[PDB]
Amino acid sequence: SRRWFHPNITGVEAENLLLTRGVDGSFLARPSKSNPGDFTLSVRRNGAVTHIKIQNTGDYYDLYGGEKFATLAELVQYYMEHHGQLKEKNGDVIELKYPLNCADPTSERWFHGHLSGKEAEKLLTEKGKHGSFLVRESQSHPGDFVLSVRTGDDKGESNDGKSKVTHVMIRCQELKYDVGGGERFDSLTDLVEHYKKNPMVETLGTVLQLKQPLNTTRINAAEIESRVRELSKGFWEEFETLQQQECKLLYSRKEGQRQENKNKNRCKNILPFDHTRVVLHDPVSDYINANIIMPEKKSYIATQGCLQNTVNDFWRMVFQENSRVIVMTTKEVERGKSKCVKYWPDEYALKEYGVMRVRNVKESAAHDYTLRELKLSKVGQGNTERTVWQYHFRTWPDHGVPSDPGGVLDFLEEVHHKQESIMDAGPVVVHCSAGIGRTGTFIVIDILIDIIREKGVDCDIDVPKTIQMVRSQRSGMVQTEAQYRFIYMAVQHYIETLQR
Repeated sequence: SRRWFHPNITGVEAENLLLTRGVDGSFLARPSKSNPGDFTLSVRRNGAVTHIKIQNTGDYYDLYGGEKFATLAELVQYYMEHHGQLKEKNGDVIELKYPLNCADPTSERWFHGHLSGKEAEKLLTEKGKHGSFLVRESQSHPGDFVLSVRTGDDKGESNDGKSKVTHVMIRCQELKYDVGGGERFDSLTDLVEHYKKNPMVETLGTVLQLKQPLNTTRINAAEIESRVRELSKGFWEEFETLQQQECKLLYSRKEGQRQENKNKNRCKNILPFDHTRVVLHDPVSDYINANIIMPEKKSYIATQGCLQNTVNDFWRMVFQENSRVIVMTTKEVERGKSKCVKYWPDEYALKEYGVMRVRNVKESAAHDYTLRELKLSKVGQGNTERTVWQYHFRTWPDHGVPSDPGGVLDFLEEVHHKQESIMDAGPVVVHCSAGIGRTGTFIVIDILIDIIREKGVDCDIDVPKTIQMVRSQRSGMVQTEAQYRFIYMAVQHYIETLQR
């Protein structure tokens, strides 16, 4: 699970490892230095290394000469199972067999690295709990490492002597880590994994249990600008630490995989988790590529740009979920490729989509978006009428993110108040194209900002933790580091607008 990702590796280091440590079928994946936000899948095949291009323009991972995916870990899972499916130009089959593991601990949640022994014991005392651990570089003995563990009863600033922090020295020696005796490990990860399964036990009996890492991403909203500064030396280790937790998220997507449903997916392999998918109720198909997103009151439906065949389903869902606000974050066409089919009538025009009937009551033009007031009803029963407000965001660039977050903010702000003005309104429908990159970007910003707007500029927000929570509910939510950074930029910008 993700040991096959090497984050700080050159194309030439890539081939060396594959030729010197590898064998045919061995492979690794790595981030492109030439086209940032793009990646590369390297497979030792026939004594040689072939490299395979993967692009992410912020919507999905496009495997060059393959299919589109939501995450690298879904990508890899797919081809170590649907075999013979990965082929080069000329038909030959590319075999993904042996993950070539990376030994870089930097991306581990529990690895800090350069950190003082005193600054660490503060973190553990202050924010730590029983079984809270961390691994840092040794100042004392350079090149070696130190593992620190809190063990006790309660958490926080305690004086009852019921808790304590214990420090174990980890020696790097001939390129293998050990804790002074016993087995020598190939990586930091392997040592830590070992001692989580098999805790170290102090002579006098204390069990050095490795329960959770120490959170270092949660921050007080008020100080966001200082952390923005810290990370712009940070932002990269932070994004990548988050990216490695995507392997815990390989939940099932069987409904999406059914034959009857394959043409209801924009991208055949980008599918809604079974356990959070939207299930259509009232001889009828129950499938739509849409997930409920719940912060963890207000909730979201993260979905895709409609297809010609799924327009009627979109409206069934909207009616079923009592959604009264839709957020569209894509043009119908971008870069000449179609992104969403027009699921709404022209201004003043009444349309039927299956049993669902929709009137475009009024449009409204604004700098950054178009607002459409739609009246949805069910055919037959003239009492099912409800107003659905469609916020169409016009000004998101074809490539990358907006250079300034103000449009997005003024948009979500207005969306927020529409929702709030309607009692019992259902989840807020959000969609782009594949409904994962832009859609997740928007939803996450809206969540973080709903927290601030409530609790105030004096509260705790944790961006990576929040993004992780959202990804556990729909694959790949928030696609790029560009998008990540933008989320920071936009929350910051939202504080500085509040305190002014």
